[PDB]
Amino acid sequence: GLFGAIAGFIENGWEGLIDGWYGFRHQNAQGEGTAADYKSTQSAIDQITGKLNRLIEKTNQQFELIDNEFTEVERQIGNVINWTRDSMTEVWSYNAELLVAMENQHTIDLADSEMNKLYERVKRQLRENAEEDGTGCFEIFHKCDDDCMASIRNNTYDHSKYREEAIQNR
Amino acid sequence: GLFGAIAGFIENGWEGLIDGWYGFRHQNAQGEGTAADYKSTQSAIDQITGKLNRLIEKTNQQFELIDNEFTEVERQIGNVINWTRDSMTEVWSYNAELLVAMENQHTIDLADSEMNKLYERVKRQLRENAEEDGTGCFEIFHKCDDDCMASIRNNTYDHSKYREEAIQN
Amino acid sequence: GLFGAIAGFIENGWEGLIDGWYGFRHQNAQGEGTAADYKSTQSAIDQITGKLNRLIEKTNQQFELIDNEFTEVERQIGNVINWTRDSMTEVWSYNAELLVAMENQHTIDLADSEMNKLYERVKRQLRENAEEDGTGCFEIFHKCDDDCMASIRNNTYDHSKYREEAIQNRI
Amino acid sequence: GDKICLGHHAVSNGTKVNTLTERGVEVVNATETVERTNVPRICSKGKRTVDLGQCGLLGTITGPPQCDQFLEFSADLIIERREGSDVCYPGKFVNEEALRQILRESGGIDKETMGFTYSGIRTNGTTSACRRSGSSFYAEMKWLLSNTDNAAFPQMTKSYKNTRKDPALIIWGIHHSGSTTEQTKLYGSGNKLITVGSSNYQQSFVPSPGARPQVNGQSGRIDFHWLILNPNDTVTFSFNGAFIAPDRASFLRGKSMGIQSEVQVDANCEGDCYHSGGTIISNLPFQNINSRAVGKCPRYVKQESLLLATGMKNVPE
Amino acid sequence: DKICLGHHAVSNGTKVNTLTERGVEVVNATETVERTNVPRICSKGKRTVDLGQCGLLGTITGPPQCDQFLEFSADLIIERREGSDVCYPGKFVNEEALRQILRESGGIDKETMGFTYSGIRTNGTTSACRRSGSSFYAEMKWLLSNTDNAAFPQMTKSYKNTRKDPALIIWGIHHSGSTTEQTKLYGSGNKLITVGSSNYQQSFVPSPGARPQVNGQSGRIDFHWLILNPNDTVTFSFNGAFIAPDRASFLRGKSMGIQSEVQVDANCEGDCYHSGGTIISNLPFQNINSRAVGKCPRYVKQESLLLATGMKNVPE
Amino acid sequence: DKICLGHHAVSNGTKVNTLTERGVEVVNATETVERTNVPRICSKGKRTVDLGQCGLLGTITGPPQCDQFLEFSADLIIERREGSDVCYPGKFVNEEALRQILRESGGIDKETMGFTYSGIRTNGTTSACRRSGSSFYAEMKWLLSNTDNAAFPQMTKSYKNTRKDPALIIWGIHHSGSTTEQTKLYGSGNKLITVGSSNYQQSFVPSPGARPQVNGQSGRIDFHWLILNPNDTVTFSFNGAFIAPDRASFLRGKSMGIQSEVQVDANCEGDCYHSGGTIISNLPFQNINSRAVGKCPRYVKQESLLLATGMKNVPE
Ligand SMILES: *[C@@H]1O[C@H](CO)[C@@H](O)[C@H](O)[C@H]1NC(C)=O
Ligand SMILES: *[C@@H]1O[C@H](CO)[C@@H](O)[C@H](O)[C@H]1NC(C)=O
Ligand SMILES: *[C@@H]1O[C@H](CO)[C@@H](O)[C@H](O)[C@H]1NC(C)=O
Ligand SMILES: *[C@@H]1O[C@H](CO)[C@@H](O)[C@H](O)[C@H]1NC(C)=O
Ligand SMILES: *[C@@H]1O[C@H](CO)[C@@H](O)[C@H](O)[C@H]1NC(C)=O
Ligand SMILES: *[C@@H]1O[C@H](CO)[C@@H](O)[C@H](O)[C@H]1NC(C)=O
Ligand SMILES: *[C@@H]1O[C@H](CO)[C@@H](O)[C@H](O)[C@H]1NC(C)=O
Ligand SMILES: *[C@@H]1O[C@H](CO)[C@@H](O)[C@H](O)[C@H]1NC(C)=O
Ligand SMILES: *[C@@H]1O[C@H](CO)[C@@H](O)[C@H](O)[C@H]1NC(C)=O
Ligand SMILES: *[C@@H]1O[C@H](CO)[C@@H](O)[C@H](O)[C@H]1NC(C)=O
Ligand SMILES: *[C@@H]1O[C@H](CO)[C@@H](O)[C@H](O)[C@H]1NC(C)=O
Ligand SMILES: *[C@@H]1O[C@H](CO)[C@@H](O)[C@H](O)[C@H]1NC(C)=O
Repeated sequence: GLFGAIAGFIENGWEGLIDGWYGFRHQNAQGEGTAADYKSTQSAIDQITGKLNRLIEKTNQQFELIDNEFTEVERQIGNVINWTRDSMTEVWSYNAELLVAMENQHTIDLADSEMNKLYERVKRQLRENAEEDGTGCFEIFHKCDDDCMASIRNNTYDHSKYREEAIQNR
Repeated sequence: GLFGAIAGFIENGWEGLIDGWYGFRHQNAQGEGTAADYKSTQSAIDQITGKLNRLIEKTNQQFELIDNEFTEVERQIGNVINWTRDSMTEVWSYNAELLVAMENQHTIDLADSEMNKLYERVKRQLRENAEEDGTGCFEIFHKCDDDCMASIRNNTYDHSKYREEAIQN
Repeated sequence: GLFGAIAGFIENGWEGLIDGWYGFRHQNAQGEGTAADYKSTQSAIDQITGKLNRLIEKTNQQFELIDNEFTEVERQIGNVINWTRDSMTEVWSYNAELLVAMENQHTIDLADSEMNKLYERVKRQLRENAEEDGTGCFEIFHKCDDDCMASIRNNTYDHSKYREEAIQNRI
Repeated sequence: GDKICLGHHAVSNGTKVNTLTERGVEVVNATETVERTNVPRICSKGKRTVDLGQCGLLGTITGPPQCDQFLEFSADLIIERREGSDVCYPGKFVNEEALRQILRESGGIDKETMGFTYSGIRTNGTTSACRRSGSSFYAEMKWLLSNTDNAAFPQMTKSYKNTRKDPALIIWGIHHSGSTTEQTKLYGSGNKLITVGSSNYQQSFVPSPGARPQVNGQSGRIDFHWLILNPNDTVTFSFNGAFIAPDRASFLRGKSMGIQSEVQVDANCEGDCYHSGGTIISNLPFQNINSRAVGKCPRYVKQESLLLATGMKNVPE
Repeated sequence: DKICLGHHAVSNGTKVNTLTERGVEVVNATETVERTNVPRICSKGKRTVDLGQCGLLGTITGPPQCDQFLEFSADLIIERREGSDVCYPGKFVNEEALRQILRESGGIDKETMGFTYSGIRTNGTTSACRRSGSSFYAEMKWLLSNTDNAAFPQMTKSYKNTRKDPALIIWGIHHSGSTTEQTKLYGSGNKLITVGSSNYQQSFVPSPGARPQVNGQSGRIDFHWLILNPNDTVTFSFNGAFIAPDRASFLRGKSMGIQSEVQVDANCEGDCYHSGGTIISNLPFQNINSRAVGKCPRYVKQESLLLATGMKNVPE
Repeated sequence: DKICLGHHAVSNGTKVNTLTERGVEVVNATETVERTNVPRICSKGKRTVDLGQCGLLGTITGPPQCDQFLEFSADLIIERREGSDVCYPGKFVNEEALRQILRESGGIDKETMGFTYSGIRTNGTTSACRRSGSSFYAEMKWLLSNTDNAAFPQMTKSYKNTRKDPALIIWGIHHSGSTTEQTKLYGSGNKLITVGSSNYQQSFVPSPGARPQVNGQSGRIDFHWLILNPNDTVTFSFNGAFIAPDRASFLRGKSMGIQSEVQVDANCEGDCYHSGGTIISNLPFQNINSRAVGKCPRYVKQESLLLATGMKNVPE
């Protein structure tokens, strides 16, 4: 949903990609290929584990019996105890279902968001030497070889070094 | 707020548009006009009703009387009962006000978001044959007739078919 | 996190800027300079105070003693009272820690969001007369003097008045 | 030249709501979340209902004239009334509310003779506080006397085994006469002991004659007592006067739900959330009608109102 | 030449928790859990009564400590550790129920039962209840027999509640140290004491025997109490060992009761109280005292929970 | 030639709920509600005492079943369904209050009351408490009269609590099957038994008559208890029908009490217990047993609530 990329302007995911959460697929002279982006992948993962540690923890709060399975306590106090216990079951089931729904919405959205951020950074590396396809593709208006491709991937790519050339073809 | 469009770079809404939540207004040779986008509109609506179904449901949890309106129970136990009942009233009123505020923030933001997504997709259909006005308008750098306009609307519009022409201007 | 700007494509913040939350730094012929944006800054602040008013308020709910610190009540009822009180302590500590974490995620994200919105509006003022650097900078493809700079800042800047000139230099 | 512009809807009259961040923001449409509307009837459609009217739930067990038509009732839903009374000759039950809570959820009761049998006394002691046509008495109970005034009361033991699969509700009464001299005319003389045991329950009773203000023209009182006898367990009653013996034992039929109400039954509407002023029919998560409602109910809250947005921000010109 | 936007920062941020990360640094934050107590009972603007040595329940029976409190009036009632309900040793039955009623009564208004006596003594006193020399519970009457070992002649006394509200009726059973003492006092044979209304049936026999002595006494008084409804009558059948109510009590209005160990202070206001003082605060939560009563922030376990009031803090 | 970014997917996702939609498919999820019980009492590292046949309250009076538990010591106490408090038939008053005190006492330490007797028998026994042949409650003394129908001569006995902590004092009222049996035992006339401290006043008369027989007995013992404060004294005035305490009890420290139907196991550890075992888990919630005690995940209604731990799953 929220950031409009995953299950958005990207058609679908890649069963192919078993190496990370987000990646690049390239198409040049020397063939096709793919690879995982570590920085974005790590940021999603680190954030999700953040959630997990917050939820799998330790009550240090002891409770004891107020009640008795073997010799029932007196009815009046019995029924006050059960009514209280049932009210708390109502509270905790409500909290639990709500927490999980809430966190799930956010998990999904922060994953979508992380993909969108990765897109953005690349669009920006390629100032003017490419166009947005619209399906999550960058059409490169020059030739760019495997080595050049990896220069985008590993964030050391000079744009004004194909500028004259690429601006020409657009 | 969040996505910066509704009550953002769009000035205001359209009382005119009674046909959906989001739409297009066009201006060409043959006059003005408007129309609703079903896909985005449906996505907002479907999500909101999602929320609603989740909140209008069914406790199957029975409670009974522990208490007595016609012949008061004994005071001590009476006051423990009232104190407990008042604590739960405190809990549920807090939950309720918080739920509704939370959901409202999100509802508003997902509507803003859906508008922003619609903008995006069109900017992208028109790669290079238009400029962002900045008030939510797309200035088309060629002539585009009613028929062409509807080609944008219904997402079957070839950009490189006005590219030579538009890049020129 | 969410909008990708603060602690994102912007490297870091400005200890220099003591005048608002968001600002402009410019570089032209006549030197360097900076200044705060009131509209965006106000919008962040107004929203945060919104939160605060909602949380610092007034229970009008009275409770009384059901219990006795000087002459202990009877044990059975004593223990039912303590168990109930401890259950409520469990509920409110959980609510409290959750509320604060939740609000904090949102506070941080709406501040990130506000910066991103400011960026956007300027990119759009400058249609074609500039390029996105990528580090939060706008490379202006003409000369623009202090006076012109302030025209961007105060949102009254005509783009097609440097269009011919600027489009030229992108070749 | 010529252009395309996207936008969104609006309306001249929006509804305003609260967010995390702002109070009173206007949205295109909203919906209520807290129920305010009560139905001033007990919506009882589809349910086996028993409205006790004048009979008190506890009188269901001892049998004063008001309750004659309710000695063996059967119900999914039980309704207690303000007018209802447990009693004809003045008295109280011990642990009376515990008892009411048991009876409210019993699905009704099924009586069965204790099979007590008597010699050396009278059985037929009655009173003008319990009128059928003329002086009568608790239908399920026996007013145990001595042969005529102020004859001696000869030490008795009576026992009842619970031979059924479920637990029994056993009941009985202690009589406190207006005078000591009245205690005499009735059950003879000397002080009086009444003990009661099972495998589960030990307790003991002495009468307490003396003036009380009169209530249905009576200065005397009956103390009613009860216990739950387990299957195969035996109760025994050692006594020497002042005792009101159970004629029949009670068994619980199944399951039900008890309410206290001030309004009329109505078999035309259905619901599961009840309070003394009616039924709360609603899908909503919360209600502000009555914090003591029982059944299957939306959660009671303090607020009159909490609007949930069901549309976008409303931005007009 | 270029234009660049950015945001602020500071050298020293405050760190907080999010859903997603623990200890992230933000420009500014604020506390949410109150830790600061005022060690006084902030009582400004409120009609206050500090019982000191008088026990709340003593307010009703009237031992010397309580003479100045037999008819008090308050918005706010303060009970002290030093306070005692009693001069001649004994207890109240359902004593805490009673305290809970009295704490919220806004005070009490006394009124004679109009009991009148013949064939006995009325003036029985004791050195545990000293005014100057031996006296007794001010609201109560120690009912004797004419002198040593005389018989105690069966009595009935009744009181109708002729007022618009319910009445607080109280009375006492005396358990003498000996059976032979029970004798010197109220004559001989075993003794019965019954009590009824339209609402309430119950009954009492005395229990003489040795208790350890408390203010130099081996005997005890059992105090009992009931709520008499408007137009209902209570009656007292008794034959000795009985401590009769001289006056009935009526509740004045509404109030709030606390138990405290600290001084009153009319210079500060609050509505959240506990035994170590007042919690003055706007904040939603507190970690000072889970037993606080009044109108209070919710008690929580955490010492601290910071709410962010600024953006992420990113320095160089 | 072009560059395209994307994200992962899998053929088989797990579906979860969100605020907005029910059953949406994500790459990976994890459970949040614990369903797995260990059917043993995981007691590793903890001083454990399994009462088996002894009832907790029997720990204090001393019937044959409890002889090995008269002075136990524990961090963890386990009560069994088979357990019984009693040999000669009877009950404790405020019995559950007592159980709750004993469950958290860390055990008990006994000490003689030092009562000493003349003018009576001390050795009254019964075939319901068999050691080898007729005996009695180990901690208690069946107080008689010299032989059949002799008179029972009015007694007083007192015990001061000279220790730093409060004492648990216990005692018994005997209700004989007949009035004529009450006679053969403690002589004749009606009988009084009083009990006081600085803190506690109350009083007792026996109630002879037929009960159904239980371990071949129509009689009963009523057990009573009170907590005697340091320096305070309890005294016992009585004239027959009385079952005297031989020893007083003191609480050792701190513990936790459970009721269970399963075996001890020193090979596994946990802190959340219920009658069918131990809930070992990190998770916030559980659907195993709403009456679990200890340090436990919160009980909820739902069998299951999946937490997303990956992105939305979009295949072809
Ligand atoms: C209270 O709850 C338990 C189930 O948790 C039930 O078995 C028991 O009978 C209930 N007590 C009463 C008095 O209804
Ligand atoms: C408990 O609250 C009700 C209102 O719900 C009130 O009318 C009643 O008197 C209160 N009970 C006691 C024991 O004060
Ligand atoms: C209940 O809690 C208080 C502390 O809040 C404790 O000191 C007291 O003894 C407890 N009550 C019982 C009956 O154990
Ligand atoms: C307003 O809200 C309700 C609930 O969503 C809906 O049924 C109704 O259509 C809405 N009103 C309008 C005018 O859309
Ligand atoms: C009641 O029964 C006795 C015999 O038990 C009988 O003689 C008498 O006539 C009956 N009394 C009344 C008032 O019917
Ligand atoms: C009661 O005892 C009888 C023996 O006659 C036996 O058949 C039956 O199973 C027992 N009933 C119950 C409910 O335990
Ligand atoms: C920090 O937080 C509080 C609450 O907003 C505020 O009153 C104060 O101005 C802030 N401090 C600074 C230095 O901005
Ligand atoms: C108390 O009253 C009696 C007579 O009513 C009187 O004679 C006596 O002097 C008084 N007793 C005391 C101790 O003052
Ligand atoms: C009490 O009785 C009197 C008759 O003198 C009457 O005037 C008053 O209304 C009664 N009070 C009530 C509550 O009925
Ligand atoms: C699915 O969930 C658990 C919890 O995060 C995790 O340990 C495991 O890696 C996940 N499975 C896969 C295949 O990643
Ligand atoms: C019990 O004690 C008495 C003396 O107190 C003694 O004479 C008698 O033999 C003892 N009885 C038994 C059965 O041991
Ligand atoms: C108890 O009394 C003794 C006097 O022998 C004293 O030393 C001790 O401190 C006292 N302690 C308390 C708490 O009463």
